[PDB]
Amino acid sequence: PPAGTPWGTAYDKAKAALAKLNLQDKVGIVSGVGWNGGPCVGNTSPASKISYPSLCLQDGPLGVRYSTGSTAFTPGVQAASTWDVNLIRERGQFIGEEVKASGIHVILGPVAGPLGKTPQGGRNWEGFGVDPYLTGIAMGQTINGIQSVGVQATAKHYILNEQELNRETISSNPDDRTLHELYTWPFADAVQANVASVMCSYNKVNTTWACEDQYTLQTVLKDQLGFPGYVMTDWNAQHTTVQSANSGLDMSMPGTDFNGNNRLWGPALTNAVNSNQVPTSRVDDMVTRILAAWYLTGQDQAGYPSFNISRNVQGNHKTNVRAIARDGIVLLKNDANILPLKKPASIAVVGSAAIIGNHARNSPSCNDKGCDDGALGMGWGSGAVNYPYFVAPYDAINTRASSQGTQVTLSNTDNTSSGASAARGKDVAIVFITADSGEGYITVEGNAGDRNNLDPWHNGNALVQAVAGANSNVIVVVHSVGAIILEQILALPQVKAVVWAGLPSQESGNALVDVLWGDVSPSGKLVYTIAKSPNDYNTRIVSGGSDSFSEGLFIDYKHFDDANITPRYEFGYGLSYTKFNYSRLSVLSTAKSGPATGAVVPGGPSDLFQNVATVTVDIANSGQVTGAEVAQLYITYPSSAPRTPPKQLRGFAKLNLTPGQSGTATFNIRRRDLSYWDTASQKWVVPSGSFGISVGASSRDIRLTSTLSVA
Ligand SMILES: *[C@@H]1O[C@H](CO)[C@@H](O[C@@H]2O[C@H](CO)[C@@H](O[C@@H]3O[C@H](CO[C@H]4O[C@H](CO[C@H]5O[C@H](CO)[C@@H](O)[C@H](O)[C@@H]5O)[C@@H](O)[C@H](O[C@H]5O[C@H](CO)[C@@H](O)[C@H](O)[C@@H]5O)[C@@H]4O)[C@@H](O)[C@H](O[C@H]4O[C@H](CO)[C@@H](O)[C@H](O)[C@@H]4O[C@H]4O[C@H](CO)[C@@H](O)[C@H](O)[C@@H]4O)[C@@H]3O)[C@H](O)[C@H]2NC(C)=O)[C@H](O)[C@H]1NC(C)=O
Ligand SMILES: *[C@@H]1O[C@H](CO)[C@@H](O)[C@H](O)[C@H]1NC(C)=O
Ligand SMILES: OC[C@H]1O[C@@H](O)[C@H](O)[C@@H](O)[C@@H]1O
Repeated sequence: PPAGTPWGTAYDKAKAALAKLNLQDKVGIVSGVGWNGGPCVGNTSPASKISYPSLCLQDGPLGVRYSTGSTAFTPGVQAASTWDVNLIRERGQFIGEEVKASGIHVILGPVAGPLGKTPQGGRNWEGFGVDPYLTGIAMGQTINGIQSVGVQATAKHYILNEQELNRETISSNPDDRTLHELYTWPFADAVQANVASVMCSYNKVNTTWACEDQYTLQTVLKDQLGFPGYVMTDWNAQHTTVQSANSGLDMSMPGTDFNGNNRLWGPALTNAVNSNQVPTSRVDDMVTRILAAWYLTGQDQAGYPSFNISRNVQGNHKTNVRAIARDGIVLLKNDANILPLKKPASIAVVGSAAIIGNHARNSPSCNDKGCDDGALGMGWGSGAVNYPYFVAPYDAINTRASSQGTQVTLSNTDNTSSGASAARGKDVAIVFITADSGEGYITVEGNAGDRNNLDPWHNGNALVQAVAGANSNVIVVVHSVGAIILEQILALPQVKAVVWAGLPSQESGNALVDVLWGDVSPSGKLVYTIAKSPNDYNTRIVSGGSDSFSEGLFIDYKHFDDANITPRYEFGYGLSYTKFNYSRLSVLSTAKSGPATGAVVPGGPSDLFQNVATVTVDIANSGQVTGAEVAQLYITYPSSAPRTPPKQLRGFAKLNLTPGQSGTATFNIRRRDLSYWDTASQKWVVPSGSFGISVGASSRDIRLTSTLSVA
């Protein structure tokens, strides 16, 4: 790592601190005390000689876990659905503040793995959607936000943990280009934003456990992407004392298995070094990397608060949760201006997802959010936290509707008769369906982490059907961990509006009325494809020992485009209460063909992240109300290049505009954004020829097109 740069400075302090330490101090730095051995989710032994504390590591990606005075931030997937980097950075900042104040050094997040290739994947919601570019930017933005507050971030999970089923035994075996150009891409962005830490995943990669694999840890992440920080195991994801240490692993978390066995480091590592099974330079390096993180985030300095998880650290962070839950809502359908609602006489609200249930209550049965009872705000597993409060859709609708004279009828179960009765007669009927998933150690309603199917939960399809048979103007509201097939719902001519609310967390109700009554126009867009049929997707949750990743670069919309399948709603699709005009598309480039030539800095060869071209378009609010548009750039590579997905998202801007108001969206093209991983030459290459430039409101709603040349 070069000097003058943040990492370089930290390594100097890290090398200097290493001198004062014995082997006993070193292995205590790298060895977890055990499963629940300390007061945090993770803990290591302190080194008092350098005033290095017992390192406190905690879940997770959306806030402080097991805390009684904490904010439950929206899942990453909601943040990405805003398409708003400012809200994304803020979210990471706000998480970081609560982590410092609660006395935790390392937050175990955010998530780039799984990327999310299979809609049934139980953990995708924790991430940033299916596109490596968007997810990449969001990793960058989030990590800056988190670490600028003085807390350590963890890029997670490295790598290819794209399903929950047999995650601890299944092998992920993609070809080299798929590995570099798709799944690693977002991880580069993380390394480049100077991420403190990287978590290696539970799965195997080409038959080798991820936390024991020389090639992914050493050659690719550490060497090729120039990651100066440290790699920790997922909880009990280490299988060896010796092999893991030599491969590139830096930290054994949490130290033991749940029963307190399989202690492969610590005393065993003290043995291994003595026999020179593990050299000394290797153990020095781990401790270097670990301490350099502690120095990068300035956690040595001043009075870092002590671990107190009952501290009220919320503040006014709910504003970020409000904004993201609200601006992350996608409007899928809206016929005959049914929406926004403008003071109707009566409203029917139908569904168990409409009201407070066990999920929103932090119920003792519903541990780790391991249930889909009542209103839904997130998935389950390690990436869930407790709700400090929860605003149920019904309650927020009730207050607002009542205030303006509207009467409300509630049918708060999923019963079809009650649903239809409540609907019949009323001016509109709003019905609430869900779908849930999570980490694959909790089975909820038969779903062992990953979803069994892509249908609504609790017979949501029948409920919509029942209500539609009793009312002409139906609004369907979905809160979901991922794509749900919507063809049955859409077949009902009575269904006039669908609202893809996503995962809103604690501010569910408010965000929704924000959009429903049109205090804000919806501006969210999809970060994954909603298909007409489950069959149209090209990936499966794999039940055998191996996923060959043979689909390669072609996942979600890249498959849909290439095979010419028409989705119901495409990636980057989203409606608005107003509309927008695109004009004056311009393209400027100085990009040159050939391999990346810069030396390796955090993120890879130095030129890869530097801008080489710029694309411009003017967006004008041609509607009658204020609203934000997410203008998107898609790139088609030249015909000289190998088989590459036809369109590839390479930029996005969001512009908020009053009626008649115009603005310029600017897309900065980094070198990588025109590159592909040439496997033969083992380098990132920009191809020569003519690139296609597609600019529009989605991956499919292209409005203007042009070209970009390479010599
Ligand atoms: C899981 O396993 C898979 C499968 O192994 C992993 O992918 C593999 O990753 C490694 C890197 O670790 C790559 O190795 C590199 O290979 C290139 C050459 O690549 C070409 O040949 C490949 C093998 O071809 C054999 O088989 C064909 C028939 O199929 C026969 O005709 C041949 O005779 C061979 O027997 C072939 O697989 C490649 O095709 C792939 O890529 C092309 C596009 O390039 C696609 O069209 C295909 O679809 C396909 O995916 C390809 O044609 C070597 O050049 C590399 O060695 C160089 O670089 C090293 C590092 O710098 C260095 O040590 C060497 O010295 C060497 O450098 C030499 O060359 C330089 C540049 O030319 C010179 O500058 C220098 O002077 C020197 O002379 C390297 O060995 C594999 O290609 C790759 N395989 C695939 C299929 O992708 C995957 O990573 C694993 N996944 C995990 C762990 O998650
Ligand atoms: C933890 O925080 C609470 C504030 O609610 C305080 O009463 C208590 O003293 C703190 N305990 C420790 C050990 O810091
Ligand atoms: O709770 C600590 C860890 O638990 C594991 O089961 C999960 O896979 C990780 O995402 C999490 O960080």
